[PDB]
Amino acid sequence: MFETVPVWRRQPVRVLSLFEDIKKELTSLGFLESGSDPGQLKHVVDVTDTVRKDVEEWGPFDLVYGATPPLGHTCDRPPSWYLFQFHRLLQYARPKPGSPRPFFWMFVDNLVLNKEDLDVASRFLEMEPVTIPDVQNAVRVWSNIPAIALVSEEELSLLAQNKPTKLVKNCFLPLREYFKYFS
Amino acid sequence: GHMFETVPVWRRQPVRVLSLFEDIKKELTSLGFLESGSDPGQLKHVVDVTDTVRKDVEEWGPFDLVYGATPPLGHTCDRPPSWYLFQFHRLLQYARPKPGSPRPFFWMFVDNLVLNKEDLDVASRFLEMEPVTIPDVHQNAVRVWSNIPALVSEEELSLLAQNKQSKWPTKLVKNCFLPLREYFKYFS
Amino acid sequence: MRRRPIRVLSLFDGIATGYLVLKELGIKVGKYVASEVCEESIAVGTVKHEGNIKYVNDVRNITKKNIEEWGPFDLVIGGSPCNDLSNVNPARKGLYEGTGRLFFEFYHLLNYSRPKEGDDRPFFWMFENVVAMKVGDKRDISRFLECNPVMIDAIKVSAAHRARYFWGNLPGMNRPVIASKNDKLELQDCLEYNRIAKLKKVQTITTKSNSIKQGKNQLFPVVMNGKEDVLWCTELERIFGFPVHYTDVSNMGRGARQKLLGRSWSVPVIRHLFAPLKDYFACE
Amino acid sequence: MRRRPIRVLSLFDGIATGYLVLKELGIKVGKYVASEVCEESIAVGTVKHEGNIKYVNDVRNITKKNIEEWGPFDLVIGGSPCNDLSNVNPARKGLYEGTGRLFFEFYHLLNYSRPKEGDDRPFFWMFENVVAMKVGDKRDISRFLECNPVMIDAIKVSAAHRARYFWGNLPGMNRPVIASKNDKLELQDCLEYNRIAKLKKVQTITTKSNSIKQGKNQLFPVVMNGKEDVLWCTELERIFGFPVHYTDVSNMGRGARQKLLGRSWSVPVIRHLFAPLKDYFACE
DNA sequence: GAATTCGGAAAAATTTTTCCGAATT
DNA sequence: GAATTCGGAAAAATTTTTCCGAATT
Ligand SMILES: Nc1ncnc2c1ncn2[C@@H]1O[C@H](CSCC[C@H](N)C(=O)O)[C@@H](O)[C@H]1O
Ligand SMILES: Nc1ncnc2c1ncn2[C@@H]1O[C@H](CSCC[C@H](N)C(=O)O)[C@@H](O)[C@H]1O
Repeated sequence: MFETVPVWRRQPVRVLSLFEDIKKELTSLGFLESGSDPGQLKHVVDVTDTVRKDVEEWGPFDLVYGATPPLGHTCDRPPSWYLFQFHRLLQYARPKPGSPRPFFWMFVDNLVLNKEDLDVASRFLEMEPVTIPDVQNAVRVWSNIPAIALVSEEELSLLAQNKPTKLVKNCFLPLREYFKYFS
Repeated sequence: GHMFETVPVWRRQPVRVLSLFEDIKKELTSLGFLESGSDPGQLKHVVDVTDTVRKDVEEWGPFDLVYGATPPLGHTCDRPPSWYLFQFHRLLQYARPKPGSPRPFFWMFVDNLVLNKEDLDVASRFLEMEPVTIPDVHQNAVRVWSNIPALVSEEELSLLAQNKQSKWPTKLVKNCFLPLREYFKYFS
Repeated sequence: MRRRPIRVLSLFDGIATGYLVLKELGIKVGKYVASEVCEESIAVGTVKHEGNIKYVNDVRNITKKNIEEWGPFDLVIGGSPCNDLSNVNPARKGLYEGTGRLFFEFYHLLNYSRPKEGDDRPFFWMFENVVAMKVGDKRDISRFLECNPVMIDAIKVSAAHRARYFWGNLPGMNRPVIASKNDKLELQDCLEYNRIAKLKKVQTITTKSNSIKQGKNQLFPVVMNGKEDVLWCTELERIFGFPVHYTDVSNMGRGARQKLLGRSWSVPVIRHLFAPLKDYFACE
Repeated sequence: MRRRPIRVLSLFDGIATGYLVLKELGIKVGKYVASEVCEESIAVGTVKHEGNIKYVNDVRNITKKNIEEWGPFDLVIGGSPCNDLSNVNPARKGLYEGTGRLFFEFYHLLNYSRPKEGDDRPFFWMFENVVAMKVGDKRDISRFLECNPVMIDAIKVSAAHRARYFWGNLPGMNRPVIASKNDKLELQDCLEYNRIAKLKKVQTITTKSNSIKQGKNQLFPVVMNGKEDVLWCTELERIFGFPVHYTDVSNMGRGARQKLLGRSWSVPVIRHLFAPLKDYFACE
């Protein structure tokens, strides 16, 4: 839990987003400002050769975001790869214990992870996921962002069988209590 | 099994023989080794040796010949065929003269085709020699182990054995016994 | 201040080589928590070490709270399963699937047990795996542990080939490997009485029986009483550098004992790597 | 006046218990000729005794000349196969057929090795067999060896029932069997670490694995970690009184080692029988 | 450039369990 | 009494071999 910041102290969030780019989705809610072409968002897609010194130089960061490739895109990478790699660089980006400041991370799955993959995710990201539906598509989200209903897995099971920024956006809005509100 | 010098005719004595399983009493007199006047007979015959101790053989007085034989082929045996072998060996060692007093002493064992071939090498291992196969020609045969200084292939006897199943032929045995004439008295 | 016993978290412990090597070096062991799943392996560590190892079962059920309560730890060691990474298996599933993905459990728990930045206390760790592995896998493991490995082949201190990679932060891991006086460096040194070694060094021993017969045409290593023979389990134990009969446990036969030994560490190699720790923890 | 090492002919030697008991008592063994046909038994005796045993293979090929050449002998021991004599086998072939008749080979060679009259030199012999045997067989064996046996049950000095007959001429064979200090008299004494014995004494151990499970309803003897279990081979070795790992030879597993041990002698019973020999031969 | 290797699914051996079984304590 | 035992032939399990196989050294 983080205390909330009075409105005059809030600052523009610095976000590192992996695999996906949420740049102009996150500006749509006012977290970034259009004009910073060297914006406060850093986008990388092939993390496999990135060192801690790389993340530290692009830092500091206040939000770290990663997501599985979209369900359908037949990936060139094992679905857990996006998890373990997200985990690796998130630990490079955390604030030091000596300087605690608001700092949040998000990971979202497109139903591209099977259930043994899911138990790894919830063990490494230290929490069960939240299942956010669309009524047909759905995503799973792990994050420490404080958030604001019921579905069983057989719908998703059969949906996944058969073969999405809308659902990921809303949860981004408790972050307004911490950073500047542009637009 | 030893080699012995022969005895001048005036020194020969009536043989004392121990005979097991089969009695050569009334056959061995036909060659003059025993006489019909003896109270002891100089032959001791016993047939169930299983409770015989050494001192029993020692008390039965000294022996010069020890004989044993398998029962006749046509005899449903109440004894394992090797039993007559091991038992004969057991009492023969009770009967041998001590190494301190070497005198002429002979032993004979003969088989009525009642021993099969694994029993046959037990016999020749224990009696320390291969047997001699003595045939009957107009069909019978016996094999003899003995230290007495006395051709058929085995499938002749093999097939002879198997039909015969359906008594003891002394005729074959007797003659082997002759040479002993050179060692003991020759009763008319 | 003063020397204290070493506290060890050991993941994928196998037949407790970590404990045996520390004990053989004379280091007081205060706590040795071992994560291990094979029941025959656990019997070996249990019986051969008189209940001093605290077993905790599947690595994937050790929690963040477990590390805190069971700790603190001074040494975190592990060698994960190489059956989905080695070149031997055509059905290898890589680093991210099957058992390959068990490495990240070590990466994960290493980070839980590492002291924080305010803590300058000594903390040592080592991770082992095979050389016969894809370059991308070797790269990614060095990405997560944040350092490059040493390659040590057991052939320098034992009678067998065994090239392994070792990542970690122990003192002097890059130093030269020199054999010791008691090292059985040739196969003849390992064999029982009245047996003849055909070769001086044997090919890498795996869990299968094919690794024992040598070369491209599968020749028997030993001659006894004129006839050819394979190796005995006491002889395998000596090649690896374990005490003889170390695996004479739990009614196991030839195949079970070879499986435990086939996947283990070379004791003399591990002794070389752990030896610099004598000067940081209590001795006997 | 002064003693020399003992010269031993041992027929049906098995795993060389005779030699081991002699070595354990401190008797110098000058010659130990062993007749034995099982390749794994020979491997045990070879290995565990560093080639001191002179093996000569099938008892039935030892000749009168062999006994003269290999001799003289001071001690002639044997325990012939009791698989065609024991009550366990309904297909038993008795004393005169099958393997029963191997007894007479011992009778035969005993008399070859016996000194002649005029030789007052010490000559000792012993023959062992089961009690579970027809009275006619027990009678005939005592007919050929010319003496009656003593019956010693291992349960007085070990954790197992084991009643056997011993014929022979050693000193004090009819004396009382009193247990020694080091005798493991209860099953718990034999077991490995972290194992619990349900009973104090186990039923006669045979070559089959059913003999390990106890009684009429076939109960497991041991509890480990809450679950029931059978005995381990080190534990069987201890019940018989062999050194642990005595049969950890030749890649043998559970079944093979139990067969060698199941048909062997109980070492403590044998030691008691041989112990009066210290005063006739050289010591260490 | 020919050899090497902390393995595995089938297949062929080998092995470890069911009933077996009775005379002797 | 009914409990015991230096086992074995079948039968059902576990087990140890044929080929397998390719990237890394
Ligand atoms: N999920 C898991 N949790 C804990 N151990 C596991 C595991 N999966 C496999 N293992 C164990 O990991 C070990 C890999 S082999 C490691 C052997 C060890 N280096 C030694 O010296 O013996 C095997 O023992 C295997 O049983
Ligand atoms: N013909 C023969 N010649 C020599 N030994 C034989 C044999 N037939 C069987 N044997 C052996 O006789 C032994 C009978 S069991 C004897 C066990 C031995 N007294 C011990 O302490 O271990 C078995 O080892 C068997 O292999």
